[PDB]
Amino acid sequence: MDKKSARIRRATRARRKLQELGATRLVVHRTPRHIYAQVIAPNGSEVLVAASTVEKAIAEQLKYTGNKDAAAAVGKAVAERALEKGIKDVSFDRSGFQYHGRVQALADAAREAGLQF
Amino acid sequence: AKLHDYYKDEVVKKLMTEFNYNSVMQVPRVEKITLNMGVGEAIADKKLLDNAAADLAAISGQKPLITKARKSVAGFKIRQGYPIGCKVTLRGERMWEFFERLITIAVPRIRDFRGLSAKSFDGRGNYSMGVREQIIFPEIDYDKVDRVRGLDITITTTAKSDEEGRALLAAFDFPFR
Amino acid sequence: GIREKIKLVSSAGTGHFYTTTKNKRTKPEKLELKKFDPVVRQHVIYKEAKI
Amino acid sequence: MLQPKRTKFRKMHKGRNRGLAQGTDVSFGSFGLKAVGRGRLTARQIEAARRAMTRAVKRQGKIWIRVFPDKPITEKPLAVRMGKGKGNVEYWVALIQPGKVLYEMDGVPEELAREAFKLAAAKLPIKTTFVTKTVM
Amino acid sequence: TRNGRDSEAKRLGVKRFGGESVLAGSIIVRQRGTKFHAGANVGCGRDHTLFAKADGKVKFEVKGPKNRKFISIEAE
RNA sequence: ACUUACCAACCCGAUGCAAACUGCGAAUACCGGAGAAUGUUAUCACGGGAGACACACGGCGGGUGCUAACGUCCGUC
RNA sequence: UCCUCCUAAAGAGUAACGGAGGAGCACGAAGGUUGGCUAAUCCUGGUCGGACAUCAGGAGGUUAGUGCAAUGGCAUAAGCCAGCUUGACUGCGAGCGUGACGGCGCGAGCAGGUGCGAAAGCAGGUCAUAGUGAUCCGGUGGUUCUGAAUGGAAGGGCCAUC
RNA sequence: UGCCUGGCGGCCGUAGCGCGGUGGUCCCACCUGACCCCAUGCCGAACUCAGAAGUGAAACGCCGUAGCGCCGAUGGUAGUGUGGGGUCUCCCCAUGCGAGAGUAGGGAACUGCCAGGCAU
Ligand SMILES: [Mg+2]
Ligand SMILES: [Mg+2]
Ligand SMILES: [Mg+2]
Ligand SMILES: [Mg+2]
Ligand SMILES: [Mg+2]
Ligand SMILES: [Mg+2]
Ligand SMILES: [Mg+2]
Ligand SMILES: [Mg+2]
Ligand SMILES: [Mg+2]
Ligand SMILES: [Mg+2]
Ligand SMILES: [Mg+2]
Ligand SMILES: [Mg+2]
Ligand SMILES: [Mg+2]
Ligand SMILES: [Mg+2]
Ligand SMILES: [Mg+2]
Ligand SMILES: [Mg+2]
Ligand SMILES: [Mg+2]
Ligand SMILES: [Mg+2]
Ligand SMILES: [Mg+2]
Ligand SMILES: [Mg+2]
Ligand SMILES: [Mg+2]
Ligand SMILES: [Mg+2]
Repeated sequence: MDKKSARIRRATRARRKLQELGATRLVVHRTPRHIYAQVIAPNGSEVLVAASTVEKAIAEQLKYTGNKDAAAAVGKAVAERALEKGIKDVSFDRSGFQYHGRVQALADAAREAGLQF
Repeated sequence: AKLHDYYKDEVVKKLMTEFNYNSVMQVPRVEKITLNMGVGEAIADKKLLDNAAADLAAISGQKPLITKARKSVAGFKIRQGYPIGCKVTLRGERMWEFFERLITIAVPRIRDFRGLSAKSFDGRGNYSMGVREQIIFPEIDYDKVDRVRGLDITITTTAKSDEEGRALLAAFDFPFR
Repeated sequence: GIREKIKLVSSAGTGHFYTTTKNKRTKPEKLELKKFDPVVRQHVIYKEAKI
Repeated sequence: MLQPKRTKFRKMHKGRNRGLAQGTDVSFGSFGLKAVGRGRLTARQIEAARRAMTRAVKRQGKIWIRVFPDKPITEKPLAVRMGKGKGNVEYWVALIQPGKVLYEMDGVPEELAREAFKLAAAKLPIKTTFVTKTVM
Repeated sequence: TRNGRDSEAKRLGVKRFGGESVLAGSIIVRQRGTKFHAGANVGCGRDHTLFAKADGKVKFEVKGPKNRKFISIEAE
């Protein structure tokens, strides 16, 4: 299995469970250069809020978009953006990535900024 | 690391003009070097495996994985999960350091050496060879060896063909016919 | 057939016990497991003894 | 004499023999012998008929047998009462439905094939008829 | 050697069909494996019994890339 | 090491067979909702009284037997 | 006696000295959870090494695997590994299935307490379906019950277990 | 609004495979480095971290293409409920239902949310 098909397999179980639970998930996507965060509604097809390093307002304050400091910036931003829209309780979907390093920097910052999970 | 430099500084260049590749990312690369010992008779003397393992460890410079019987087969009287060999997968710095030791001094110390075969390619650019005696590696202390023992070498490549795989080794001055 | 009944006894003062089985050949030592003691209403260490 | 070399199971329900045949065209040879009636062909019958048609052509040309006796038939012997287990397998039949091409042939003149198939048909317990290859 | 044996029938099968209104907890199908899978408001027991987790109507569907069978429960 | 008019699995093309085969699949039957007409409640519950638990043939679908039996065993009328 | 398949007529059930097999156990991990992983078979190359051991690539795509019969499941694996572990928890249970009955099964949720996980969550044994013996009598431990004038005790009850 | 890309879903092969072509500013990918976080029953392959010298070779995406997969009528055929009938191991008639395979043919998916790059 190639890296990607392998990760999607790694992600399927947790997503079905969250789907079953009807949870609003904070979905993360990581790349060597960029990291992305999306709060998606239980229907699985609507993005309520989002943040990432490909948007200039965020990458502008960052040294390198593909590291842990950046991950902390993205996480903090989704949280804020999300809280301002009344969104508070979500579930973390690490999307087949280890709960670690960058993903965990993003998660920790998102919690820091009041997002509940 | 010296032979990784020689790959970059010298080999890439040679193969690009040899096969007229459009992208340098087509030039064949040594991907990994895998050493193996089919021990096989550790089933009677478990210690034969330990000494094979330690032979590889000292040859490769990294802890060997000991490989189990994938499948019982009554012909060699082996049950599934029986330890029956040991292996080491070399990459990066270690593979290159070994690759040189192999060419620069191990292989030359084969008895009445006349070169290695150039037809031992699998049909997709990967090369395989055996050594009969592990004492050709100077990491093995001739006085201490419990026993002379042999060893598989396979050089896995990103060449798609044997013609390409051969140019890659040839460019390192790999000894052939 | 060879598998014998044993009782795990509460390490608290209570005389509460769980009952289970054991292969005494392959596993000669004393089975020891945290379990819930309904008399002190807490999880406590339980230790094999004879049935 | 035809027989399955091995089978999953030794014995078989009686079952029934309704329907029209599959394999109703001459698909290999030039001529065919076709069942018009319904019934069971035993391995010995199939053999007797194969011999007859093969004498008739002096082992010239080529012959195909489209049927295969894969149904085991059991029987209870004399002086045994009912029950006490299903009988023992004694022989093998092919189930025949109207329309099955039984044998095919080619490499001989039509006149000789009709004769050979005539001799063979006299060995069979079901009425048959002579058929020919057809474009489409 | 000798035959002559069989086991008691286990009465597996669908207990409530499409459209049927059931109370939560009601067994909808007894099965040996997951021929049917648990969908929304339907649970899977240890013997792969599918049961209602909510009051409502039984609903069979076919879903996903493997064309699998799912039983769910619709509020009514 | 080389070869023989021998046998040859797998694979490709063509042709059939299966109660314990299915990449297909009815008619019916069965479960559930709603509605009219009809039907001496034909329904369910509790309670008083039982009898019965040797079945037969015929039709259809089958196992067994020989698609034998006024045979034998189930299903259904 | 029990389990699996067919007969069994596309819901359940359905007989014969009908056709085929299996159970009367195993496991403190082969249980729980988190995290990860992915077979068979064939072709080519490779010391000893052979049709078949272990190594590499390619085809293949679950035909493998599942402690064990068969059938149905299984990739989000139910298959395979490791870390931490004892939910193989105690009290209950809306609502159901299956039984003439005795019974047997499935079960979300509630209270207490626990393991694993960052968290959502998962765990009341094992992919599921065999692996079993009513009552009586008696043994062992526990006990706010009983205790033949009264206080005890014996014996009885109740709970656990043999 | 238009093209391009990434993410998350709907749908579950008319949607897949193959063959040919094609893309790197952006995105994606390979990639670079690895003491360290973290990892390998061996291996920085994978997981992971710090990056940006190189390349779209592979992968991925897009466009093309009926070798295959897939979908697929009409008509006939098979079966079958009810009623009737025959030469009753099997069939026929009336009525209703009506496959499977094959044939013609279709087919190189369709679609929503958010974000990024480019252009008018
Ligand atoms: Mg009554
Ligand atoms: Mg009686
Ligand atoms: Mg009777
Ligand atoms: Mg009767
Ligand atoms: Mg009679
Ligand atoms: Mg049935
Ligand atoms: Mg029926
Ligand atoms: Mg297991
Ligand atoms: Mg997991
Ligand atoms: Mg070989
Ligand atoms: Mg915790
Ligand atoms: Mg006493
Ligand atoms: Mg007294
Ligand atoms: Mg007294
Ligand atoms: Mg890398
Ligand atoms: Mg390319
Ligand atoms: Mg066309
Ligand atoms: Mg129609
Ligand atoms: Mg249809
Ligand atoms: Mg059709
Ligand atoms: Mg078709
Ligand atoms: Mg936009």
